[PDB]
Amino acid sequence: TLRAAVFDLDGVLALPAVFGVLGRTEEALALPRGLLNDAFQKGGPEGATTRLMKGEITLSQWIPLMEENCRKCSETAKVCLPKNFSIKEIFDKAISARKINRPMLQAALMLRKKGFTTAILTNTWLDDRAERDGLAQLMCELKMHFDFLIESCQVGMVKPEPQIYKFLLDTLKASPSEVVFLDDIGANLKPARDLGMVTILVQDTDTALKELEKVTGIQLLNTPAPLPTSCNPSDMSHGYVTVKPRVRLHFVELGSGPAVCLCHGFPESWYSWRYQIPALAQAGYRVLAMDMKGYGESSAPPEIEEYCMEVLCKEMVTFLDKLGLSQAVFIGHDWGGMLVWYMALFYPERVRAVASLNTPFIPANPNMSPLESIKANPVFDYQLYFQEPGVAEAELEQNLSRTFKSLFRASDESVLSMHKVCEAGGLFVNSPEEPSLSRMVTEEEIQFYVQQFKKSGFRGPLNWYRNMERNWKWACKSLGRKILIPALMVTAEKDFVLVPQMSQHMEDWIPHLKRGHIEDCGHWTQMDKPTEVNQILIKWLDSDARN
Amino acid sequence: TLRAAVFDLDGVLALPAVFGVLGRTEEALALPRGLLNDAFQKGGPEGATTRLMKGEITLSQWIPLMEENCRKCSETAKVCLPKNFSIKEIFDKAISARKINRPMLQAALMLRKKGFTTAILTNTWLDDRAERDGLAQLMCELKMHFDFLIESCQVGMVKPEPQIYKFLLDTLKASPSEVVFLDDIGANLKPARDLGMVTILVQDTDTALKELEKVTGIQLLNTPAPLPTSCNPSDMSHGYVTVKPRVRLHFVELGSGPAVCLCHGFPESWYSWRYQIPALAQAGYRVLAMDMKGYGESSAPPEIEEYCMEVLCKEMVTFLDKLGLSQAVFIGHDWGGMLVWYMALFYPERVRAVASLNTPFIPANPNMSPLESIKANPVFDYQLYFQEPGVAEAELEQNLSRTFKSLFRASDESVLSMHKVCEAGGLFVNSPEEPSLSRMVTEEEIQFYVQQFKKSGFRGPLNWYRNMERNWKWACKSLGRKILIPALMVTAEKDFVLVPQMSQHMEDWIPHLKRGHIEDCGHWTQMDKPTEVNQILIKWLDSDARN
Ligand SMILES: O=C(O)CCCNC(=O)NC1CCCCC1
Ligand SMILES: O=C(O)CCCNC(=O)NC1CCCCC1
Ligand SMILES: [Mg+2]
Ligand SMILES: [Mg+2]
Repeated sequence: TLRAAVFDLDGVLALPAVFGVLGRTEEALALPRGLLNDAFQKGGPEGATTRLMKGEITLSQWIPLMEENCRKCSETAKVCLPKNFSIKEIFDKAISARKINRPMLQAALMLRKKGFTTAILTNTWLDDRAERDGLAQLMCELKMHFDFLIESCQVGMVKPEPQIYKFLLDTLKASPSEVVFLDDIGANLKPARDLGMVTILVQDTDTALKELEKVTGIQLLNTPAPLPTSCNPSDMSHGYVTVKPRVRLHFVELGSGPAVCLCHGFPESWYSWRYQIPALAQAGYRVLAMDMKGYGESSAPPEIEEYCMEVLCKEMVTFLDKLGLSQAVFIGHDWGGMLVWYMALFYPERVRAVASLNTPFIPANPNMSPLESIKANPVFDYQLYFQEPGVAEAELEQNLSRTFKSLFRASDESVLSMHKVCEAGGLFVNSPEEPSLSRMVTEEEIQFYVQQFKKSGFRGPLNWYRNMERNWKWACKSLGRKILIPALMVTAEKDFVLVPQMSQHMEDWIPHLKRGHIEDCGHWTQMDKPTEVNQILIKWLDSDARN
Repeated sequence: TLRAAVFDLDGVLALPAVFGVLGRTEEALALPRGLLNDAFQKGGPEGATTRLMKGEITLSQWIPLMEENCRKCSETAKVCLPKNFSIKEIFDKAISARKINRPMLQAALMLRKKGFTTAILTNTWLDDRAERDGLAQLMCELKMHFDFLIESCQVGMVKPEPQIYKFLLDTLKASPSEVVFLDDIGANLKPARDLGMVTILVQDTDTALKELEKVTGIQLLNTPAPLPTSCNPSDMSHGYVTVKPRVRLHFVELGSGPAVCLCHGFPESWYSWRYQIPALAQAGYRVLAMDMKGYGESSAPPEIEEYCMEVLCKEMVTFLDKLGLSQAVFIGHDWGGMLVWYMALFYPERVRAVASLNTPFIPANPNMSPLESIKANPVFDYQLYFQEPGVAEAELEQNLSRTFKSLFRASDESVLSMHKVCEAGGLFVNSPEEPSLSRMVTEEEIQFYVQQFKKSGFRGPLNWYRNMERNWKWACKSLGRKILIPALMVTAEKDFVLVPQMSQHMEDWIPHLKRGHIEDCGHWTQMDKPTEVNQILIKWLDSDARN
C-alpha cells in the first residue's frame, strides 16, 4: 500500500533540532521557560518567523526582528536579557551544530532502494548569513539522496498549512493512502493525518524507525552497514581536455577543495572509483576520476609507444596544465598506481601527495632486463601473453560481458589462474563461458564496463604492458632519487598478483611512507572494500595532503 | 633571418636570480666573498649541483649535500657559519622571492605573436620541497606562453654542455643562424655562440631588450600595454553536466580555488570571458565559464518557458549540485547579470558572492506590468521586437557573420539604433551588409561566435526575452528581501542600453553593495575593457569572495 516516505529536516533528518536551541538557551541563561520560543512564534501566521519560513524575508533580515520579539517577550514577562545576548550567535552555533541523523538518512535510502518515492518536507529559510555555506553543504549532501526536496521558503507555503500537503501529494504523484510522513512536531502531522496519510511523531530515532519499519514492512533498523554512495554516470559532470592533437582525456569531476586525481588500472575506467568519488568529494576534495589514456571516453591511439610511462606521465602533466592546476594529489590503483609513483619521481612539483592501492613502487633493476625480471615471477606470466599485439585483444574482446564477469571477482570467487596463462594458451581457456555474478558487482555495473570497452577495445589498454623496455630505461633515470613528498601505500591482503610483500622495501625509497592494509580484499580494491578504502584515503588526505 | 628566441629562466624570465641569493647571503652574514657560491659549484661536472640539475637527485636530496659543501668550503677558508644557517631556509626564501620578469615575458610574447618560435632553456631541479607549489605555479604560468620548455633536470643535460644546445636546435627545428638565446651567465652563451646562433648577455632587462629589439627588428621596448591572455578554445577543459533529461550545460574550466561561475549575456557565449578566464584563474580561482542554456554546446530546447528566470536559476543550482559545489561566486554580464542577481535573491545559500557587469538589479514593479514598464523606455524598444517567435530569429540567423560584426562594436563604432528598431521593422534594417571589423574583435573571434550559433540559432537565446510576465510574477515573490551577501555592481559609462544611472537605487536593496565603473566602455564590457574588468573583479574577489 505505502509507496512514498516524506521526512522532515530539523529533528528528523538533522539533529540536534535547531528549534530546540531556544529552550536549551533559556536554561543555560536562567531565562523564564519558553521565553525564547514565544519570541520565535510571536505573531503566528503574521509573525516574522512565518514570513521568514515562506521566503518573504531572508534569515539575516529576520534576525533583527527576532531580537525585538525577545525584548518584547521579556518585557511582558518582566525579565531582562544578558548583555551579550546575540540571536546571530545563538543560531550560528545551533545551525552548525546540527548534523545529519545518519540512521534516519540510512532508513530513507533503504526505502528508496526498495522502490519508495522519498521526499523532504521542511519549513526553512533563505540563509544569507556569512556562515551559510555550512547549511549549504548539509543540504547539498542530503539533496542527492531524495527524489524531492520541498523547502517552505521556496514554495511560499509552510506546515501546518494544509495547502503545502496538497502540494506535496501533487509533487509525489501519490494519494494520501500511500504516503508516510515523519515529523517531530505533532501539529505538522495532523494536516497530513486528516488527508489520510500515515504519520509518525518522531521523538527518538529508534522508536521512530520501529514504527516506520512496521508500517512499511521493511527492515530499517539493526540493518547491515550499507555500501557507500555510488554515483550514477549520467549525473556526473564530464570533462574533456585535449593534451595533444590526437589525444583527449576524459574525467568525471565532483567536489571542491584540493584537486585529487584518481587513476584506474587495467582493464578498468573512471567508474572503478564510483564508491570513492562521492566520499572524497564529501570529505572536502575536488575529485577528478580519469579515463586513463586508452579507455572509455579518453582517446585510444593504436601505437604501442603512445602508452610508455614517460608519455603517459607527460600527458597527465599537460592535463594539469590545461586545467590550470599547479598540483593535484595523485591516487592510482593497479597500472594507475604505477603511474602515480612515477608522476611523483619525475614531476614532484605537480604532485601534492601520492597514493597507490595494491601497486607497490619498485625501482628498475639496472642489470636485469624487464622481460627477464618478469619471467622470474610465475604469477606475472600473463604479462608475457599480453606482449604479442592482437592475441590478448581477441580473447578479451570476444565476449566483453564474460571478460569483466570473469575478472571482477572477490578473493574467493576466482576462476582464472594468472600463473598458467601462457601455458594454457589463453586467459579464459579454462574459465566459465557464463561466469556467475560476483558479489562485488551488479549486472548493470558490468554492462557499464561492457559499453565503455565497445568504443576502443583492449588494444590501447593492453599497450600499457607493451613498453617494458622503454619504461625500464626511463625509470633508470630515477634510480638516484627518492620520493620525499607525502606518500601512501595501501596493500591488499588477498591480492594474489600484486601481493603485499612486494612493497616491503618501499621505505628505502620513501622514508616517510605511510601505509594502509585491507584484509580479505582482492585485487579490485575499490569494488571489494569501498568503505575501508574511503576511510583510509580520507584519513590520509586530511593529514598529509590538506596541510 | 631570425626565427626563434630562447629565454633562460633564472635571471632572465624570473627575478631576482636565485643563483644570486648566495652572494647576497654572504654579505648579510659577513661571510667571506663567494663562499656560498663555491659550495654551490663544488665538484663541477661531478658535483652535487650538476647531478641536481641533471635530474639525478631531487632538490631535497641536494640540500644536505650543499650543506656539507658549505662546511668544507668554510674549513679551507678557516671560517665558521652562523648557528641558524639553513640552506633550506635560504633557498625557500630566494625561490619564493623570485617573480616573473614581466617586461621580459612581454617581449617573448610579442616575438611569438610575430611568428617567432619561442622556448625556455633552463638548468633547474626536481623540486620536492614542502613549498614546491610556489615554483609550480610560476612554471605553470610561464609554460603556456612558450612553444617549448626545456628543463635540464628533465632532459638529463645542462648548460654549458653543448649537447643540450644541439637538443635545443633539434627541438626548435631551426639552424643556429635563426636563433637568439638570452642568458645571464656568459659561460652559457659561448656554446650557443660557437654553433653560430645570436646571443645576448642579459644583465639588466632594458639593455637586454634593446639588443633583442635591434637584432630582431621588432618593437619590444616602450611598447603599448598589451591585451591580457586570451584562451584558445581547443586548449580548454570542457565540462558537461546534465541538469535535466533534455538539458545539458556546457562550461570551460580553469584554475583552482574558490569556484567562480561566469554567466554571459545575449547573444554571447563562454568565449565572451576569454580575457578574464586566464586572469581570474591566475588570481587563484577555479573559473567555470558557462554556455548559458540556449547557447553553444549547452542544450537549447525550443519551448519559451524553458527560459523563464526561475527555471534558469533552478538549473544553475542543479549545476552546482551535480558538480558537488555548495557555492560558487556568480559573476554575470547582460542577461547573465540579471540571472546572478536572482541567484542571490532566491538561493543566497549557494552564492558565495555575486557580481554583475552593466546589468543593474532592479526589483519588479508590483503595479506596472513588464510590457508597460518596458514600453516606457525608448532604448528597450528592441525587446518588443524580440517577442514574436520567429521574426528576430530570421533576421539574426540570416547572416551570422554580419550579426556579430554589427553587434560587437566599441562605444564609438555603433551602426545600430536600439531605439528605432520596431519602427524600422528590424534590427539591421539600416545597417551595413558587410560591417567593418570592430577594434574589439578579430575576424577569427567573430567566426567562433558564428560557428557556435550555427548549432542552435537564436531561438533559445531570444526566448530569454520571452518570459517577461513569468519573470515578473516570480520576482514579485522577492520584493520583501534584500541582498545581504557580498555584491559588486560594475557600470559601463558608454553602455547606452544598460546605462549606469539605471543602477543608482541598487543600494536600497543591497546596503553593502560595492561598485566599479569603467569609462569609455560600451555594452560588450569584457571585450571592450578586459584589463579594467580583470583588475576590478580580482580586486573584489580577493577582498569579498575569498575571505
Ligand atoms: O586481477 C587480475 O587477475 C589481473 C589484473 C592485471 N593487473 C596488472 O597487470 N597489474 C600490473 C600493474 C603494474 C605492475 C605489474 C602488474
Ligand atoms: O548591445 C546592444 O545594442 C544590445 C544588447 C542586448 N542586451 C539586452 O537585451 N540586455 C538585457 C539584460 C536584462 C535586462 C534588460 C536588458
Ligand atoms: Mg521539525
Ligand atoms: Mg640564469
